[PDB]
Amino acid sequence: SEFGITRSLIHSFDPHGKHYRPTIKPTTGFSASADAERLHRSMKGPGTNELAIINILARRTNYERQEICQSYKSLYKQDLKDDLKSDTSGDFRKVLCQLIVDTPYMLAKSLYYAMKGLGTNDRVLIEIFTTLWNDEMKAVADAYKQVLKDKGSEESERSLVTDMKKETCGDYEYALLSLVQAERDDIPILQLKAIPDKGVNSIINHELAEADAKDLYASGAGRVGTSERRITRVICNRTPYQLYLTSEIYFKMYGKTLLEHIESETSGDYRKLLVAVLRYAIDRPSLIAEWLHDSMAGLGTKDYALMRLLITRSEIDLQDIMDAYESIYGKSLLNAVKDDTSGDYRRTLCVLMGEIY
Amino acid sequence: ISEFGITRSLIHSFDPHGKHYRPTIKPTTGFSASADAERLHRSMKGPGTNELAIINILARRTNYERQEICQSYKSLYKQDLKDDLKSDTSGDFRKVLCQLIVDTPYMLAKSLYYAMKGLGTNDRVLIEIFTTLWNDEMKAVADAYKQVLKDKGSEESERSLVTDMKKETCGDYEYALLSLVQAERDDIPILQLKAIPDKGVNSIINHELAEADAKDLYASGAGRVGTSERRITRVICNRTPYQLYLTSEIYFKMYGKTLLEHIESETSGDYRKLLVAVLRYAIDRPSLIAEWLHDSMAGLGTKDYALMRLLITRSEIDLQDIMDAYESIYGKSLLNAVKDDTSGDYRRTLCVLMGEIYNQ
Repeated sequence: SEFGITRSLIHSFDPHGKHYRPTIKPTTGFSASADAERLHRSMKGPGTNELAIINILARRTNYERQEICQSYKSLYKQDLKDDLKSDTSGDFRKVLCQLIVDTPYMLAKSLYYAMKGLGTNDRVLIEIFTTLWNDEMKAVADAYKQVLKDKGSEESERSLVTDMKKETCGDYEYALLSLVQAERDDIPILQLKAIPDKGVNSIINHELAEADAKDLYASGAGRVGTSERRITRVICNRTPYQLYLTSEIYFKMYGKTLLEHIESETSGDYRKLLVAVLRYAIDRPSLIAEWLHDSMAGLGTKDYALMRLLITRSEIDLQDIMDAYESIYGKSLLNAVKDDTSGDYRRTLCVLMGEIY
Repeated sequence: ISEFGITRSLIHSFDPHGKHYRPTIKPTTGFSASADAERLHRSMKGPGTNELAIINILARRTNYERQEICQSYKSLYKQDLKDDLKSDTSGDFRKVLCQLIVDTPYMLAKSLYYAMKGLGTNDRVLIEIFTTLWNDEMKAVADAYKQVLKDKGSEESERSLVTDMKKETCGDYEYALLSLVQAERDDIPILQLKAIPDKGVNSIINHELAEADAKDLYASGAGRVGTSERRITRVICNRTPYQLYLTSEIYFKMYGKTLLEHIESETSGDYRKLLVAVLRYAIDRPSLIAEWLHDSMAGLGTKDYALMRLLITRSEIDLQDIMDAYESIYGKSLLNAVKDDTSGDYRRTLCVLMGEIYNQ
């Protein structure tokens, strides 16, 4: 994998140092080989044993999935991704392809489709960029060049940045480019590992949050819109832990929540990006619950958001998101999904959420 | 008087089938600019502003009449109606009053200015406004914009509406947006428009053009990766509402998929929303604006100008038809939704625009 054994630990903890809860965790006694073989068995003769496939690929991490792919290749000298692609069809084949691909490639490909169609699917850009930290973003960028090649791009130096709108297009586009640069505030692995011990004071900074609050507060108004970067410089660079602190300080000081301030001072996609990044730090389960809810518009595989989100969030925080969703909507996420989808595609999603078949 | 002239352009005036759209505000055949001026003037004298009197005039006149009233009041009292209303009212009431006594094109230009001058871009507002302007209106707004820039400081005798917009290289949405602001959409001469109830919409559309357009529209899908696809933009943004409707019908008979569906599956982002807005402005307008009004009611008051902008503007064009659609769609009158989302003399002003007059 290009993402290592796990997504960045930066994503693993709520504002308070509490482990988010995934629906998928590395599999005790995992054997790529065992799984490769079992998958091989599940594709045979007329038809296919779909549930067998699901109960493996939808119960492993991206890293384990890639190990399986590598084991499969080694063994059968065949290609897992293809073997699946030939014996499945429709929506089920679609979700399987999103599953057997390395995460950064699966995201890079979505970014590719969001930009290369008619009109720019910014919702997807915002959705995906919000969820990547520096190293992941870099892996996604590299995956992107590989996607262009896989599409037969004859261009030597086409790139993610190359395909994106120019910073001069506006505040939103500049912020997007800022994030792609992949130079947000980072936390050493040591510190992150220790969050569930020392808590979070070690990785935040009051003098900083307080100063940033002052900057955030003084950013806005008209007459001067010449490169107003302060809001971007803070929201799009501070760690989720630091942003939370800034958020707390800002409300104590000013009497309006930092979120309300953003919603009031910015517009269009720029606002949507800022709101996404901030809520991903201070209000994530709800943010992604809402995203999931919006993704369910009876489109099936016509829109990828639903499966992209379930697949990715399954190994980070999908369970907390499931809980948020029910609180917000009165219906379990599991049921919303059962209602909006069908077939083996549906079964895959339910298993990703922890359902058993 | 008004850079829009006595009315909004007649090109907005008929539905796809040739029937007149129904406004909540029509030119008053007994209209006396001076008489209204006098009445407004009385309303303000003394420390007891009669809000109902003010609202029941200004919110019951077209933009042309309101401007006629401004002028008459100016010559009559050496005083500026706008100023006198501002100094005699406050809060949300003053806000809505200011949107109202300003010439439509200036009012739209100010909102465009704010949609761009701030942090990020209020594209929703650009789509909403540009969608609703035909060529001459657009040019009047462009002019008024230059006048907003002077009013707001700029000493740049050459900065304009297009200067402030995003460049066409920023993407399909931006390019399409710019094409509307180009103000080179197909025209229909007034005389032929006025004749529609006589001659029918058939006299004003082109079956052969629609077929050819329908084919170009369908082609925009194969080899979706080559050069910048502009054909959808050209057709959707330029055809008159009447031609687009015909194009929509013909497109469906040929391919068994609505033109809307086609657009919705082939395009994304603000580009889709702009195209969808423009198409629906032609073929599904009452519903389209009823939804716009619905989405504009989020309890923001005079912090979001969309609700009052839409009401003010649609009032003299097709607001009644939009009201019917609104209740069909949402199961509740637009009147009652508006009353629930607003209050004060502002609420009252909005209600009067839709026709609900309360006398004293």
